[PDB]
Amino acid sequence: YQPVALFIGLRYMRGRAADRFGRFVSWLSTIGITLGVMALVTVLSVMNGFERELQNNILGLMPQAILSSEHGSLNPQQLPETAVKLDGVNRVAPITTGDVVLQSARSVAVGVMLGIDPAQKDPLTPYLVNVKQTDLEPGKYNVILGEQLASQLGVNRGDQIRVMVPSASQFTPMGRIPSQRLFNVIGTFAANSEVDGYEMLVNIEDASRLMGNITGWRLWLDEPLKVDSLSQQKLPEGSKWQDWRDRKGELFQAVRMEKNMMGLLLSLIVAVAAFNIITSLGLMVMEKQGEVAILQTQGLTPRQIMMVFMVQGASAGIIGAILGAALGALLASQLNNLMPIIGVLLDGAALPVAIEPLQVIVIALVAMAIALLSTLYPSWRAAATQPAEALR
Amino acid sequence: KILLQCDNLCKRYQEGSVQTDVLHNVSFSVGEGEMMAIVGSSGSGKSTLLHLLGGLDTPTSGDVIFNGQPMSKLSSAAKAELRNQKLGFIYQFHHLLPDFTALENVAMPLLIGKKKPAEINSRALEMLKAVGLDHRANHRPSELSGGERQRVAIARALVNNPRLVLADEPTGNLDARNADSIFQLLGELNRLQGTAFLVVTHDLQLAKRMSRQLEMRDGRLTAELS
Amino acid sequence: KILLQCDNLCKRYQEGSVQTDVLHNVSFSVGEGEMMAIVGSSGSGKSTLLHLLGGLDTPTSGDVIFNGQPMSKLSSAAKAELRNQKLGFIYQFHHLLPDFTALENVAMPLLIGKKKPAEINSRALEMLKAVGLDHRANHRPSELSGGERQRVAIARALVNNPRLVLADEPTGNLDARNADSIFQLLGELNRLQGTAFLVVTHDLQLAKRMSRQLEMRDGRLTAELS
Amino acid sequence: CSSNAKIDQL
Amino acid sequence: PLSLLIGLRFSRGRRRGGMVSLISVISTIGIALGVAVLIVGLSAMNGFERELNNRILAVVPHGEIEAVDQPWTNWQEALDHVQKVPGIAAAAPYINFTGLVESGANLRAIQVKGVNPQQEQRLSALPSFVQGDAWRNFKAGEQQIIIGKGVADALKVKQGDWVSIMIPNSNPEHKLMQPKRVRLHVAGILQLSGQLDHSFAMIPLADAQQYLDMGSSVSGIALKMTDVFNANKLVRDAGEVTNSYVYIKSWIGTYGYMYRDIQMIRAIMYLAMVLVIGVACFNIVSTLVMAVKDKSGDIAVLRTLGAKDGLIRAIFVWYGLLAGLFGSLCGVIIGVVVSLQLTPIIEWIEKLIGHQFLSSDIYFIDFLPSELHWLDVFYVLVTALLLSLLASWYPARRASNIDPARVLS
Ligand SMILES: *C[C@@H](COC(=O)CCCCCCCCCCCCCCC)OC(=O)CCCCCCCCCCCCCCC
Ligand SMILES: *C(=O)CCCCCCCCCCCCCCC
Repeated sequence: YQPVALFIGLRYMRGRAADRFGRFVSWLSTIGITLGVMALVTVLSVMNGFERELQNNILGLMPQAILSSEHGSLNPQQLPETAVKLDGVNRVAPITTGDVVLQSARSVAVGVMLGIDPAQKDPLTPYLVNVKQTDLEPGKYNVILGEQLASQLGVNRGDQIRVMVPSASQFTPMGRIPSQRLFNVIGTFAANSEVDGYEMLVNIEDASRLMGNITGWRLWLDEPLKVDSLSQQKLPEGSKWQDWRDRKGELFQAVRMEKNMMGLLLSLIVAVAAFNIITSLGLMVMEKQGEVAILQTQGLTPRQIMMVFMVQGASAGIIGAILGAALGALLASQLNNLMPIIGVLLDGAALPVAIEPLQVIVIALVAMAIALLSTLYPSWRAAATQPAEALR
Repeated sequence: KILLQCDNLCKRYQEGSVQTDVLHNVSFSVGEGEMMAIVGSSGSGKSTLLHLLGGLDTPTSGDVIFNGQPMSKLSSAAKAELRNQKLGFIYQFHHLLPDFTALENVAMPLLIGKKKPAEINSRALEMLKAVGLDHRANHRPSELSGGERQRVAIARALVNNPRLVLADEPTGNLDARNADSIFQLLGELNRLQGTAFLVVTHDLQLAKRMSRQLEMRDGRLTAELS
Repeated sequence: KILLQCDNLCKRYQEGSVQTDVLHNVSFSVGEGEMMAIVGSSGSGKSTLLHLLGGLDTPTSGDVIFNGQPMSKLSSAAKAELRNQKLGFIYQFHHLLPDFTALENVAMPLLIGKKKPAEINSRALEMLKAVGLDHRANHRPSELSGGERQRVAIARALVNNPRLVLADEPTGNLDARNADSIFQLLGELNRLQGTAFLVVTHDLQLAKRMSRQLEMRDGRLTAELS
Repeated sequence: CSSNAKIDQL
Repeated sequence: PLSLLIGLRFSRGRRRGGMVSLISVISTIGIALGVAVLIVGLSAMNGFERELNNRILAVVPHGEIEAVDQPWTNWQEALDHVQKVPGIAAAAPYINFTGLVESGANLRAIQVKGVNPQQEQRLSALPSFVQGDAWRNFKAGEQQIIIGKGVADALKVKQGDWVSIMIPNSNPEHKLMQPKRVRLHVAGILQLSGQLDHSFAMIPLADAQQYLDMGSSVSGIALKMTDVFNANKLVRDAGEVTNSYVYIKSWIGTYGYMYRDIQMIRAIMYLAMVLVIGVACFNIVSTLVMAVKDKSGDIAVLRTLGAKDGLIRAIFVWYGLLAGLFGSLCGVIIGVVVSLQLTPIIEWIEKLIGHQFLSSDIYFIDFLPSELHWLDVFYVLVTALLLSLLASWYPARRASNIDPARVLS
């Protein structure tokens, strides 16, 4: 007894043979959708956990985005810190960058240079080994090499190098003489990442590249994985936008493609569960033809008997997707909380997880949408046929 | 005036990739309150005739006018609403829903009409006690015997004041002990509110209590030939 | 001695959440070769009595002993083996499988018994030609007429030397032209190998050829009252 | 792929 | 000689109704989809493993031995000692350079090495990956250099082009005297799988000897073994016939992660597709329950003719196993057809998308391989058949519980 005559005519049809096995068959589609969603959520959460660690060890230790000038360097007077109010930015600091080439007494190497102000903080500050950040003073030409960069260069504290800038070489008319200086190291920094082989920190004031201006402003990002969306906003005039998609442009594009491939592979469970609903409803339509005819005779329009079977699939899909999302948000969190009940892998790395609230909702909504879409044909076939001319 | 008017009903059917003529020139008229009966063989097209009068099919060669309105210029929603308001169906296959209780099964026509919520708790069991089955209102068709739940199906159609009631072998499974018991109240409904009902069977022994005899052979009902 | 012995057979049935008494004090005995007939109304429990003798139910208030062995201390496999070995069933609903041919439909009792592979190709068509239907052995029940495939169902039970043959309206669909044709060989089987068969109908006109009359009314078969 | 351990052997 | 348990229950699958043909199509498509993708995934993983041994394992030294900050003086004696090791197939001397390329207003991080051309073809397959007609022109004192495809693409240079590269000044006194540049003409280029192309270059050993102003001295010994998976141990005892200690290094620490990321993908895909097939098995459960409650009259007929409980219990098992087997075979055919033509299918898809995945910048290769093995197809067919049998078991047991007398027999 419900005000909506459509729902009361189907609620009693969701389980009529009370038995230890008969009731189980009616919940097969819900179980399948729940499994497909709980498997789609956990694996993609684990991939998001890998992606977060990769971003926090590469993008979080390198300049995510820089605002420069199209005519080479950018004068801070013409564009101070007050003139930058771009969206998604939480910190702006002057910096100079360049792909410089090393020159030691034993070998040579390459690497990007980060000329920063010693007064301000840097993301690489905590990963310093017996080095004071204030030692980077202008004129002294001090430099801090990477842990994996100095190890292969055979350079310890108190040595000298001949850092050269080929990109910003002073193209004199008498051929080509590259700009170079003599930097003295003061120690190494160990960040336990991949940036310890091509990154070195120097003072912001350096004429080794060009000109007392800077190349640009390094700006931080709260979500550095959506630069392609922030790269089209209204920038200040006479300025250019650069990001990490020039150096790490294929590594993080690989992770998104791998996540899309894994999600497409795992979506086959939901796709098959959708076919299970089609089968379970086509079986119910052909078995309840007399009931459909009697409802049609009693005054139920075909558009109502269509929704009678539409809800039979919609309610199963919704209750499967919600349960699958709830179980996937719990299995990933408790993957190794009490015990590593995974069939413990031979990695010993404390497998990370990262549950994205928006992704879980998107997955649960796509599951409901496909469950509702798969119901159209079985519901339409239950109303397209003649009510009385077919059976009675 | 008259309540129903069907004339020149040439209903065809698909038998062998050709539209075989199963009904032709059906010109029977139905009055208000007066009871008629149609007798025919199981296969002469008598069962298919009832479906056309209820607006469940299309004769594609004729027209049926109910209460001064034909079924041609109406949609599906209008036909279903007319069926729920001024119609009623009784079948011989024991057409009930084996999911609902006896009380809920007969309240479905009232539920579709969206009546008062307490009205279905006052009129349904009234019909059940009129037929004498209110004691088993909270039961299941899988529990009732063959001849027990048939009266529930008989009383299901007689809830929302049916002006015209179609019947197709109402006494097909239940014995003759209650055959008169299910007919006395049906006859009393004619003198109580003035309702009309027609019954289609194949036997002439139970047609004695009817006020008319319009037996049909192959879509033709003319005289008392047998 | 005797072949079958059932006494104090009180069979109940579920009608209205209570075990209604549908059979009580059934003390009929069946001999070897002698032919009997049970006549009763369609609804008095005569059709349900047939399943109890075949071990398909449980009377829960009595015992039936067949060939000196009751069915109480037997499992389902033993009862199925007894049904396939010393029993035989004939119904009126024309219970056949519409997937097999006429030749393979009657070989099912021999196929379950795991006889010789060439034995089912020598005894089945022998029965078909005894009844006179071997020309339509390689056919389908969907093609044969209503009265044609009925004899196939009659001969299906008479393959594995049935000692006792149950029947339930063998002549229900076919006309009287073949009614004597299907009875002459059944009577001859009593003289060829000495088999016994009981038939349950509702008419006394076809019981003339039977050697006994044990008509029953509401589980009681005492005298010739009618 | 996107699974890096960075374990070196001396 | 068909058994009665299966009998002609295939003919029992020839039923008629309303929209039942579409139900059968969905049933044979949903369980075939989870097999045709698993087969091609396992074939693609087998192709990846096959290409790993032909494009990475055959061009990378399995072990390398080098002492601590000391030019070798007894390197020949060490080579003689390491030549006779139970598990080492071949060994060859080499020098590690770290000089850089600066020509054409661009910078490249390259690792130059010096190997003997007469000995470089006895422990690696790098000679077989040279894009030129031949590398036999490698001699001492002719200023010959060969670089990978990535460096050549970055410099836009061809064969015979003269390039000046940076060379460290090996001064016995640790100072910063001058940068050194030596002009060398390209004697050809080589294209690898697509990862080491832009980070590999090699020169003749004798030329590198003259570039370092060094006599009969080399810095490292590279070794090729037979069993590649024991490289973490075969280099431990190989470095024992040396001084107190030199170094130990193998390919496991730098290329062993690729193998761990191949079995992991296989295990993930197998577990993700067992779920697909099992969910597709519910499609068999529903359509077999419907057949059980639609063929209830025939069950009672068989029980009246004397069929035992086991026969009725096993009829529907083979009834469901046939619907499962047809879908499995249809999936196997599709998975074999797609797997045998995977490389053109991926190439045609990438030309439709415009941008191509599996890039040759950071990955292992630039294409999608596919090697079909006739043992994973059997393993997935058996899994599908077992899941179908498990699905069509409980409904079969329920079918044997039908009372033959409750329904009018
Ligand atoms: C380098 C790898 C990384 O892949 C990963 O994402 C690593 C994932 C590790 C996950 C550990 C999860 C532990 C918890 C599991 C819980 C399971 C619960 C199950 C329910 C109880 O790269 C890859 O793996 C890439 C792999 C690509 C594999 C193949 C994808 C094929 C897609 C085919 C789509 C065909 C579409 C055809 C349409 C017609
Ligand atoms: C990770 O550290 C390196 C992984 C290198 C191989 C990456 C392969 C990505 C694509 C895998 C596709 C598998 C299915 C192929 C058939 C669809």
